[PDB]
This record gives sequence, structure tokens and C-alpha cells, in this order.
Amino acid sequence: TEEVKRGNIEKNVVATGSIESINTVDVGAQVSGKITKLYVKLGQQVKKGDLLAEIDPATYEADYQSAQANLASTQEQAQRYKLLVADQAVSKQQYADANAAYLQSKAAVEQARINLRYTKITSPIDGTVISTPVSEGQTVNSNQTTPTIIKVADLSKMRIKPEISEGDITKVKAGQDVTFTILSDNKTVYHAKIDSVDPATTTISDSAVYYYANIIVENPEHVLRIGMTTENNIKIADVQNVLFIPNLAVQEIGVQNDFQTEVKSGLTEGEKVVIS
Amino acid sequence: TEEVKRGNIEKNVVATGSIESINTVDVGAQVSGKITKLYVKLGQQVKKGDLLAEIDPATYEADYQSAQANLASTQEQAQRYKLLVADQAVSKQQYADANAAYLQSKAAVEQARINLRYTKITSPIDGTVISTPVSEGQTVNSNQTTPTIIKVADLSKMRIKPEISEGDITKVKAGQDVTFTILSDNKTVYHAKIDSVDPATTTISDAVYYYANIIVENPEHVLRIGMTTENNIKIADVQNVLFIPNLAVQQDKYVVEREIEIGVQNDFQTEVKSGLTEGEKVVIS
Amino acid sequence: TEEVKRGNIEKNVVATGSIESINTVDVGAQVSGKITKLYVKLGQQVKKGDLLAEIDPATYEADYQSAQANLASTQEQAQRYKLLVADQAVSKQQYADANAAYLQSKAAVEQARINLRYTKITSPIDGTVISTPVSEGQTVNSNQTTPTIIKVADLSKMRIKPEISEGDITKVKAGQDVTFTILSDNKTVYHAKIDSVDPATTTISDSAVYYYANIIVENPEHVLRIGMTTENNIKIADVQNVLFIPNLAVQEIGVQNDFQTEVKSGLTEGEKVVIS
Amino acid sequence: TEEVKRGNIEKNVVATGSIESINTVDVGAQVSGKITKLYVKLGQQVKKGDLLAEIDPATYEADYQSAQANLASTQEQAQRYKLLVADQAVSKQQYADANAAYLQSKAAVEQARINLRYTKITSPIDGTVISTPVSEGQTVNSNQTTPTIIKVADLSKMRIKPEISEGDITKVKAGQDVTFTILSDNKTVYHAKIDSVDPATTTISDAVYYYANIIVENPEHVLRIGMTTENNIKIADVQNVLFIPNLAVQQDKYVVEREIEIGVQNDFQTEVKSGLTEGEKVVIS
Amino acid sequence: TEEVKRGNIEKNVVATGSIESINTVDVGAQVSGKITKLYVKLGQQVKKGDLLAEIDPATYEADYQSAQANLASTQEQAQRYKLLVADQAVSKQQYADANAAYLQSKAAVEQARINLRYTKITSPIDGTVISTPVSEGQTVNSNQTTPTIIKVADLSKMRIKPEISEGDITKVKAGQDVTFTILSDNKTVYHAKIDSVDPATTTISDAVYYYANIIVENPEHVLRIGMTTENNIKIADVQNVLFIPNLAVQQDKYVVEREIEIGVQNDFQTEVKSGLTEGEKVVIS
Amino acid sequence: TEEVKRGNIEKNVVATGSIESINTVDVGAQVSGKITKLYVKLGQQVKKGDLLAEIDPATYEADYQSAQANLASTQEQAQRYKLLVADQAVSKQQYADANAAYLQSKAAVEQARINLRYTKITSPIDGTVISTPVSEGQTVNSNQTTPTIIKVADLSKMRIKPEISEGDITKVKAGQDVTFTILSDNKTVYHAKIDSVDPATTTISDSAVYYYANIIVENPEHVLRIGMTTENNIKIADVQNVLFIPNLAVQEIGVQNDFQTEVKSGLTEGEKVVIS
Repeated sequence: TEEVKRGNIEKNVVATGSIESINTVDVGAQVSGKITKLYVKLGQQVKKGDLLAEIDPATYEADYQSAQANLASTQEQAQRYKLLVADQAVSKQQYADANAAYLQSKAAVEQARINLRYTKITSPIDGTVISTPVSEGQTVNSNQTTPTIIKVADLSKMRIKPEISEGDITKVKAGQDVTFTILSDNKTVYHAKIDSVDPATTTISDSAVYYYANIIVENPEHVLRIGMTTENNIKIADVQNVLFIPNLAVQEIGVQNDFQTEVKSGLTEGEKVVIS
Repeated sequence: TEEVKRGNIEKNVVATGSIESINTVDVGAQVSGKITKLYVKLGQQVKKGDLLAEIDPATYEADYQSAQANLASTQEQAQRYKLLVADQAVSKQQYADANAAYLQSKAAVEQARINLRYTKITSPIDGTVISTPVSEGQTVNSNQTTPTIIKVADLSKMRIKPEISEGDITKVKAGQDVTFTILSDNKTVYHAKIDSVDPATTTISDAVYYYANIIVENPEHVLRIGMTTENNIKIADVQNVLFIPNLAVQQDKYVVEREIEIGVQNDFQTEVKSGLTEGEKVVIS
Repeated sequence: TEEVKRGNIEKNVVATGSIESINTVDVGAQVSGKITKLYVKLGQQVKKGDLLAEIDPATYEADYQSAQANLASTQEQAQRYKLLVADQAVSKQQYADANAAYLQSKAAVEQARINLRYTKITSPIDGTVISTPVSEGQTVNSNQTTPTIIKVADLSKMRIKPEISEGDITKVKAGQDVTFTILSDNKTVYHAKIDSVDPATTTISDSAVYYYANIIVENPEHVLRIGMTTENNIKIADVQNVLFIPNLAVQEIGVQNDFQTEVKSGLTEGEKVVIS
Repeated sequence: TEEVKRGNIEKNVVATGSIESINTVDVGAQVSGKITKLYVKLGQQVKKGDLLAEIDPATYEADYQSAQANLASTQEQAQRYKLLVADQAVSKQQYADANAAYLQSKAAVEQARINLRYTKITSPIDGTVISTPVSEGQTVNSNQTTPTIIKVADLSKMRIKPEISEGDITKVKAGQDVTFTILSDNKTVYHAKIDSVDPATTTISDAVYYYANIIVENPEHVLRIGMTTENNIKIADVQNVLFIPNLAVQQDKYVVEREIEIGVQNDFQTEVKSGLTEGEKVVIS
Repeated sequence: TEEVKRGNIEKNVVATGSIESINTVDVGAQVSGKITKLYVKLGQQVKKGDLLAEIDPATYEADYQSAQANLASTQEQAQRYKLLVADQAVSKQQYADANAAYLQSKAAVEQARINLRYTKITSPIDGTVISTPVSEGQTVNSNQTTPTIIKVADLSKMRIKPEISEGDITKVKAGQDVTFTILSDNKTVYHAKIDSVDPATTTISDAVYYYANIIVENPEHVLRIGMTTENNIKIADVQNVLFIPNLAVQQDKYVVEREIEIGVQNDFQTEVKSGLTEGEKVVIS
Repeated sequence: TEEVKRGNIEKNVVATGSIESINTVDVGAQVSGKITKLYVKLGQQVKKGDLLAEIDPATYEADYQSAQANLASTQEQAQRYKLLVADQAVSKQQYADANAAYLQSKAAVEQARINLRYTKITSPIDGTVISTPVSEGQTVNSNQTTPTIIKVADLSKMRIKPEISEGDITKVKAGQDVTFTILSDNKTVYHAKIDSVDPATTTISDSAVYYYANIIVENPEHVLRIGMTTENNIKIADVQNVLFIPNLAVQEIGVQNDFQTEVKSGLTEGEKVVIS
């Protein structure tokens, strides 16, 4: 039920997208020691650096006392020899060692002040709380296994990850128009564009070889989510306006797709089919 | 095979809930060294901070002696120079170092006093004892793998985790009325509401699912915790529009006729949009 | 071949018990360093704290010399200034520092004396030796992986663990009479009582959901053992003395069991069946 | 089809024995650092403590120099004040500190001398070399994973481990006569006795089994170690009662007749209790 | 069915190539502590040493203050005693210790300056960014598990890894002409040469295979890296001897006749040794 | 088609050999810290100790400065008191402490000189490079997981590992003549002898029980390789010259092999068969 010409070729490829958030981060600090006060739940919206947080801060407060006293000393000291030499009382060598003990005891102050700034947790981006692995009583411990402790990420702006593959990868470039949809609200179709390839076999990012090729786009509302899978198709050609042979020239010039080719050379219209 | 005056549907979805306790925590300390005295058996009711607990406290008592002597010294010292300068005997610089040794030896006292407060265990909430992995003779050790040592949690108030999924997730919101029940006492049905979604694929909390927790108070023992439940969740309720027992079945198209508009159904007992008035030519079979 | 009344209902449930010892502990110390002398085998009866034991004690003896000399010093010292001031010879500040070096050198003595008490092993209960993972030549090492080194536990008093399940758990309470038996001596049947539930899905203690419910009881002789599995049944009801309808009232009032119900309301006797 | 005067049964059980060496040990030291000289190849006969061995000893020789100088000092010192006071020159308090520095610097000498004695390897028993996991160039390292480095064990005297099981375990005791054989030399049969049970499910030492070891001297090479054996174990022996080739087969009940009493059999050649006298009407088929 | 004058064969073998980049490296430093500023996204072209990078540098700046003061001191000091002795004021032994404190405090300055140079990341080659495992908030930590943190490598010049195997390995040497192609652009065929064997079972680099790498310049993006290729490798080429389309098929024996001598074939189009002259009685079918 | 006598029995056993190199070693040092310069590729021939190597040597050069200055000091010092006492100027106790600081500062010199000798890598045998796991940029790190970093071994002299088994192990001794071949060049057959058993179930070296029994032999050229598998057969008997009954004496005296026995007692020749 077909004949000649037009210009509606759409070549497409299709793979299936695992969808994602644009960023996304796990958080637990260089400290050890059990925790005390936990500030969030499930899926809170959180703006920058917040309160999460807090391992018991106890011995770090200790070490603050100890380096702030031994700083009050050296401070008074070289503040006093800051007024000798300025007469010419004692030396220019007794100044070097009063400054040394000062600077050294200020350093060692900003140090254990840091290890207190550790004990306080902070969210590394304004975002939303995915996970909360970790609990008010929880005797965490670092050393060599960072813990994480809160997971959080950004869900306006999401980005989908089309497990595309080894064959069709000489094509799929950037900026190709794509459409895709879910599995959750079939009457929709989302369009976007394709935004970047990888150049990385998605084993190699984070038998059976895929090459992601991310597409981003803003989720307003909270509609989408994150684990989700999508079905997606990606125009790898578009000639508006040449010549179309509903398929079979089988038992010249391309390309064929899907089974519905495409006349370039020469020719022109008017013509035939195959039947049968 | 007519109307329903105007009528009343329940769309529901259903998934299967792994049930849970509201909170729940594992406990074992920053210390190492073997233990000595263990205070609970599973399924003890425990109120706050209690006695669990206790790794052998031996070398931590040592370090208490050693920092409390070296504190008795500096305390006497700068308590003595606290009465010089207040004459004007010795200086204002020999005070700085008597205070330094004091503060420093008080600090290092609160430190090893802390590492004794570690050795003593405490329960991070008033609750009940799930597990007791760990035993009177047991030569535990921290460093880099925290142990836990007691698990304990709260079982009045429980919360169930309906492994719901990728399809139906555009719906299920919060505050939806839900009912569910177990596998253990079939003549029951518990109602509750739905209390929160996640926004998190339940791999990503802790084949694609998205939990959506529902809480509610367990009085008595009754429920438990490992349990699974079967649960169904009203994703619509129109009290009072028009009901076509299903088929006008398809660019959807709808036999007797006219055509209609549509939606929605469930379990296969579709709903009208115009339609259609009352009585009409009812379409079957 | 049946009619009315009585009072022999036994509802029962049944699951299969993995049997156990009441306690049970693994043992290897905070030390490192290879071992030397090992005192037990296979399944010895052992009473408290014994000799197991002993990593090579060598450098810990070293550190005993070193802190016991530096203690002989301070001891002589402040024993000598314990007799000044008691005249009024030297000061009250030279006493503080002689006591300090004393206390400090006694502390540091009880410390490396402890690290020698480590090197000696001890059994944390009068019991019996399950396992002996670990051998006269064996270059063990702690740090962050405790070793264990002997396993030992108590086998008078055993306790069985009936993998019971998600359905029948609204019933099975405590104090229910139970019977169970093995797989090794079929002409027996052991009775006991049920002694505690858990409230813990036996994944959660130490697809497919079970809830243990321990039952203890004394193994005299050594007959039972430990790995064993048992088959067990647990009276979750007993009405002595109401009304019994050999089953089928199918195509009122309960409960039914197994297929052999149970008349409450109203009624009385004399009556029928089903046939057919 | 009569009696057996009085007769002689063997009940047996049978399981399959994984065979073993009596002892057996893995060896690699508290040290780190690469190695240098390796003294054995597998299947060397070795007698006690030998030369294995040797991680590069380099920095441990360093720490020997450094603690042996600082010992030469304190030795000369308090050897000198060992001749004051014995006049009455200098004090009784300057002796305390010369002794302290002495003892302390002898201690710290026996310490780094020890960490040299580590660097040298030694075989924890006179025996034979199973394995040699570890090589002349091999940059080993301890800390928290002890290495092993040579495995060695004793192969005169071996001991076989009959994966026996949950049923038959109420029987099999110690001192039962056993026979077993391999898979490698079928015309043999080795007898021994059974020497110990366990009381330990062979998951729990190191589908339910309970080992029950049997030892015996391997002279020559002959046996080996990975081997499996097939073994059978007399759990009864009545020399001299009455034997009914099996069936009176069932509340057990026993055809010709009369009835009997019973037990026991094996492999299906049952035994009488009364019974039954001599000759009788033999029941078959 | 005759001769080939003298004729021209291609034996080939074939295996399937996993393709690769020439180099390729993972990068994350000796430091610990969380990060702060991250400079790249995957698939950035990067030239040498760049900005990646940066764990929070905080306490390393601290230790810079502390060792640069204690250096200002000793510098002034021995700069002052650099002008004694050059009179002859104080000694030649008070110089030794002023130099010692100097050198020692310069050393400990280059040390903590180093641990700041750590905190800054750098790309170990001019190349392109594969991976970016690691994120602006990410609380990394070293010690004993190096992290990596960026992966990057070189994609002009790629090299393909033909999982070739245990049989054909006595052949395939180096410098053999090869052709191969993908799975993604079938109208192509890439030729190259073979550039090296391994001598290493490709389990042992990083069912038995032996890689045998072939390199060649990827200009443009075109290829990629995960890819598989299908590749065939001329293990013989006699231009110009005699060709018997196969069968004289067997102590091998060769119908029409006479007999021949033989080899070799492929895919089943065998070759003569005498044979046989021209024309002859061609054997079929 | 057979009769009596001779002396061509060959009993043989057969198993399949995984072949190997005689030695073989993995190499990466006690250091940490990233690397810098890497000297080899794929399969280089390398003679002893070479250049491989080199983690960035930076802070180890630091610690060389620091202990070589503090050595220049003590060296000058006790070189100066080496000329007192030799008059009789200052004491015999001030010498002890000048020597102490000297020896101690020489020790501490050979120490950080060692930690520089670490940073330089060296091949633990003249051989060939199997593997090169590890790369110019590679931020390696030891502590508790040695890295390895180059793998290298010897491929003249190879040694094959005949997964032989639990049955036939009462036989296979040493010095038995063996032949074997590959899978890669069928027209060959290599002979060798058998050179050692193990006494070790090849799980136990480095359901289903094998016992290796190595055979070595020189690979000249580079022909063999290493991953390879071989098929091998091993004469466990050879009587040249007794009496041979093509098999079946079935429905005396052995042994039988394969199905082609072997007359000892008594007898003599001339005789029969089985047919049928």
C-alpha cells in the first residue's frame, strides 16, 4: 500500500535507558567514633553545608582545651618580648624562639580546631536525601574504610543513561534528537536531545558490550525518579526529502531503514514495487 | 448493566510489604579488647543508656592512674603560684607555664577518662533487644571494622516497606489510604494510611522497586519484624460517577452504541466519561 | 469410622529444628605473634580460665624488665623523700614530682604486666572444646582481625532452634508444650517445653522467612550433639473436652485441625457425618 | 534356614573418609619485608627449627647497631658507679639512674635482637614439606594478614577423617574396630581402630556430618594426604546368638509361625530375640 | 581442477579481538581526606600534569606554617654563627649543631611541602578522560586502599587484543600481516600488522588464550575502546606454488592417481607437494 | 589377530598436564607512594636486579638530607674527642656519649638510605617479563597489601604439572619415563622423564582429588609457553619379555593392561585365544 518519494526517513536506534541524577554524593568523614545527633530523614530537601551530622565530639573538645591553653601561654610570651628589642632589652635570638613557640602553638590550634570541624558533617550540595544508612547510636569508625553516612543528590535536572551498544556506536553522536519513555506513564513520550557519548564501555565508567551516552534534562516537579528505566530511540539520520522504496530490492544506494529504503542515485519517481 | 446513579470505584495497587521497626541500631564501641560482663539476652526490654557492655577495662584504668597523678602535681603547683603574683613574688611568665601544665594535664585526664567511658557500653535508645551476636569470653577487636555487639530496636511503632514498583510509581503519593495484611492471621486486615514515598530505588536506600513506607503502632507484641505483608493502596476514589462493567474493548474504541470516553477501571470494571446517560444498551458479552 | 465429642484436640505446628549449645565461644587474644605451646585437643572437658594458650611471650618479658627497673628507681626515690618533709628537709614540690614518677612508673608496670597476661590465654568458661583451628607453630597475628584460636562451649544443657515461620508466628508463644525428635534414634521422642520466641527473623539474629524460638534442655551424658537437626511439633492449642466433627463441613465455629474440627456453638452430640 | 547354633553378625556403618596428616602447619612471620634466601623445595624432610627462611634482615641489623652502642655506654657507666658507693664517692640516687639506663638499654637490646630472630624462620616441627607458596624475590608483607610461607607437616603417622553422619552418630563410639581402604590399591584393606569421635559437626571443626578421626602410622611414603577412603565400622559384634536370614517383614510383625523379637540386622540378615528355638519353619520368600 | 601455474594461498587464523587503548591510568593519591574541587568531566582532553584534583588541603597548610617558622629560626641562627668562626668568636662545635638544626628544619620543610604537593592532583599523561568515579563532596580516604579518582588514557593510537589460542600459538609470530574489523561499521576492514605476541596466557597478563597485541593509530574519535573485533592473520603466504582444491582425503593418503605430499590448506583448499605436475586427473568428488 | 609372548607391555597412566615455568615471581615493594618511571614492557628479557621500577623517591631524599647532616655533626664531634683522651684532655665518659651519638646517627643513616634503596625496584632473577600490571602514573600503595608490580619468570627450562589422581597414585613414582604432548603442534610428542611427585593434593599446593607430579624440561627457543595444557602418559611398568594373552580371560596372574594381559606363572607358549 505504498509508492514513491517524500522524505520521512528516520533511521533511529534504540536501547534501554537506566535513568539517573545529575549529581549524587555519599558522605561520611575522616573521623571515627560513634554518633550522636542525626538531623535528616528519607528524602529531605537540604540546602548547602548543613547539619547532618556529628559523631560524638568529646575527645576533640579535649584536644581543643590542651592546644588553646599552650597557645594562651606563647601568645602572652611573644606579646611580651614584642616590647623588648623595641627598647633593646632582650635579644634577637630570644625573639626567634618566642615566635617559634607562638606560630607552632597557633598551627597546632588550627589543627585540633580542624579535627573538631570534622566531627561536624555538612552536605556537599544543595540537594535531596536519597539514603540514610546510618543511625543515632551508631558506633561508626573510619580508618581505612570511609564510611558513608548520608547519600544525597540533585533531583531537578536528571540525566539518563542509555545502555547503547557496540554496533551502532560508530553512529550516535552528540546533539542528535532523541525521544524516550518509561514504563510508568505510557501516554507521554519525552523528547530531549542527546548530550554526550561516553568513550567508555560502561563497565569502564563507574560478552555483552555497551557504551553509555548520557542525556540530561530537567525534571520539574518530582515526577521522574531515579532507579527508573526508559525506552529510548535516537534519530541517527534524517533526510527530509529524497526517494523512498518500500523495501524489498532483495533476492543502488542507501540507507535501508528500517526495511523501507531510500533512493539517491539517480533516479526519479512514478514507479513500481515488488508484488510478488 | 445500566448506570450506578453516580458510583464508587477503588483503583488500588498492590505490592508486598517487607515489614520493619521504626528504629533499630547496632552497637559496639571504638575500643578493642575482650569483654567481660554482658548484661542482656535477646528480647529484653531496655530503657536508655544501660549496662550492656564492658570490654575488660584493665589498661584504661592504668592510664587513669598515670594522668590523675600527673594532674595532682600540676594542680598543687599552679594552686601555689596562684598565691604568688597575688603578693608579687614570682613572675607572670612562670604562671603561664604552671597553667599550661595544669590545663594540659586536666585535658589528658578528661581524655583517658573518656577512653574509660568507652569500655562502658550503653544502649542508644529505650527499646528491645533483637540480637546478641557477641559473648562473655569474646575477644572482640575494633580498629577498622567496628564491631557491633548488641543490636536493639523499637517495637511499639512499626513501619512496613511495600516493595512497590517502577510502573505504578507515577501514582502512589502520600496520605493515601492503605490496607494490608499478613500471612499469619488472615482474619484481620490492618488499615493505615501511606505516610511517605521514597525517592529512592530500594537498592539505593540501604527488577526495579521504590519503597514507600507506612508506619503504625504495634501495641502488644503481636506483629513482628521479619514479616511480609500483602498490601493494597487506593490510588483513586471517585465516590459517585458512572460505572460500565467492563468491555467496550479496544485509538481506543467502545462497542455496544455511540462511543464513550474512559477511565478508569480495575480490576476490569471500567468507568464512563460521556458516554452515555442512564439505562443504555449494555454492550456485552 | 468416627463420631462425636471428646477432647483430644492437638493443633500443633511443626518445623524443623537446628539444634545448638547453650553457650559457645571463640577465643584468641589482642596480641599478635606466633605461638608456642598449645594445651588442648579435639573435645577436651575444660574448667575455668585454663591453659590453652600462649603466643611466644618474648618481647613482652623485655618490656617487663624495662618498666620494673625504672620502677625500682622511682620506688627507692620517693621512699627516700618520704622521710624528708617528715623532718622538713626538702620541699613539698620535690615530693609531687617523686610521687609522679612513682605512680607513673607503677602504672606503666601494671601495663606491660597486662600485655604479658595477654600472651596467656585462658578459657572463658568451664566447658568443652569444639574446635582447635590453630596450631603449635602457628604464626598468628591480630591487629584488626581478631583471631580465634580455640572454640569452646557447654554440652550439658543444649538448646534447639526450630526454624519456625512467618505464618504460624501469631501463635507459638512461650511455655507451650513441645515434642521433637531427631534422625538418629527414631525410637525416642524428646518432650520439652518451649522456652522463648525470638522477635527476630533468624537472618537478623546471628524469600523464605523464619523466626526461631529456642527450646533448651539438659543433655545428660553426651548423647545429643550439636550440628543436629530435629523434627519438632508444638501444641498451639489444647482443648481437653469439647465437640469433635471428623472433618468435612465443606463444599460454625473452630478450629479445624488438622482436618478434624471442633464444635463450640451450640450444640450437642448424638449425630451425623458426611457419607458421601 | 534354621539357626546358627548361636551366631556371629557385623552391623557396620560406612562413610567415606577424607584422609589427613596428624600435624600440619603453616609458617610465615610477624615481620614484613622481602625475602632473600629460601632453603627448601616441597617434600623435603626437615628436622626441627631449621633454615627456611629469611626476609632481608637489613634494617633489623641497623636497629642492632643503635641499641648495642647505647648499651655499651650505660654498661661502662653503671660499671663505673658500681665502684662508687663501694667507697662512698657518689650517691645512692645516681646509682638508681645508672642502673635504669642500663637495664632499659639491655631490654631494648634483647628487643631488637628479637626482631632479628624474627627475620630468621625455623620449622615448627620435624616433618615434611607440603607447600612452598612463596619465593626468592618475593616481596611479602605482614601487618594484618600473617603470611604463610612454608606449609609443613608429619607423614609417618596419618589420621583419616570419616565424614560420618547425623543418623548413625548415636552409635560410633571410640575404640570400635574399623576397616577402610582407598581407591588406589584395591587389593589391600587397612584395618585400624576408631580412636576418637568429635563432638563437632565438621563445619564446626575448621547436609550434616560429624568426623571421627582414626589415626595410624604410615610407614614408607605409601599413603598420602588428599586421599579419600572408603570405611566401615563395626557398631556391633555379637559372636554367638541366633540368625534369621531376613524377612518376617513389618507395631512390627514377623511371619513364617509365632512371632519373635528382633534386632539387629544388616545388611538385611536380621537377628532373633525369642523367637524361636532351633530348626524352625523358615518363613520365606 | 588442474594446477595454478604456481599459485597463491592464505592460511589465516582467526580470533576475536577485545580492543584497547595504548595507555591508560588510574589516579588517586597517597593522601586521605575529602575533596573540594574537581576540575574535569569524562571525555575531557587533558594535557600533562593538570588540575584534577584537590582533597581539602587544610591540615597540610597548618604543617606548612609550623615547619616554616621553626625554619625561619634555624636559618637566622646559623646565618648568625656563619659570621662567628669567620672572626673566631664561638666555636666549631656550636656550628655543627646550628647547621644540624638548620638542615633538619629545611628537610622537615620540604617534607610537609611535599604533603601539600600531594593534595594537588595532576594527570600522569596528556590524554583523555575515561572515568570520573569520584565527586565534589566525596569524603575519600587512603591508607591501604589507594583510591583512584580519575581514570584517563590515550586515544589516538589504540591497540587491540586478539584473544588468540592454545592451538594456533606455535604459529602467529610478530610482523604478520593482519586484518580485522568490528561490529559497528561492517563496510570497512582495517588492515594492520601484528606487532607482538605475549608469552603470557591472558589470565596471567592482568579455556586457554594468549593475547597478541596489535596497535594502530586511531585518528579522529572513530574507534573506541570497549569494542570487539573480528580478526584474521596470515600465518602463511606462498605466492606461487601448486593448488589442489581439496580432497584426496585421509598415514595420510590421497586419491584421484599416484599419491602426493601435502600442506597446507585452508579453509579446505589444500596444497600440493609432489604430486603431480600440471593438468592431472582431478580426483573429485 | 594375535597370539603369544613377547614383551611389549606398557602399562601407562594418563592425565592432562597444565604446564608451567620453573620460576616465577611477583614483585612490588615495602614502600607506598606513586610511581614515576617504569622501565620494561610485555615480555622483555631481563638479567639480574634491574631497573623496573621507582615509586617517586621524594620524601625519602628528604629523610636522607636530615639523617646525613645530623651525621656530619656527630662525625666531626667524636672525631674531635678521638684526639682528647689521646692527650688526656676530656674524660672517658664524654667519649661514650660522642660515640653513642655517632653510631646512632650512622645507623639512622643506613636506615633512611635503605628506604631509598626501597624506592628502587630490581628484578629478583634473570628472566622474562610475564606481566606488567602497573603503570607510569600509578598511584600504588602498600601498607598491608603488598603490591605486585611486575611479574617475571624463567622461560628456558619449563616444568609441567600433570593433574594426575587419587587412584593411580600408589604408582607414579619418580624417574618414570613419560611422554606427553600439546594441542598446538600434534606432530611432535615430547618425551621426558618424571622428576618428582608431590605429596600434596594440588589444592594443598599453591569431590575431585588430584596429586601433581611435576616434570621439568628445557624449552629451548621460546616455542612452548606457559598457560598451555598437555596430554601426557607415563609408563608405570615395563616388562620387556614375558608372556602376553590378548585379553579376555573373563566371564592367574597380572597385570592386565590395557585389556591385553600378561603371563607370569607358569607357563609357556604355543597356545590359544577365546574365539568366541
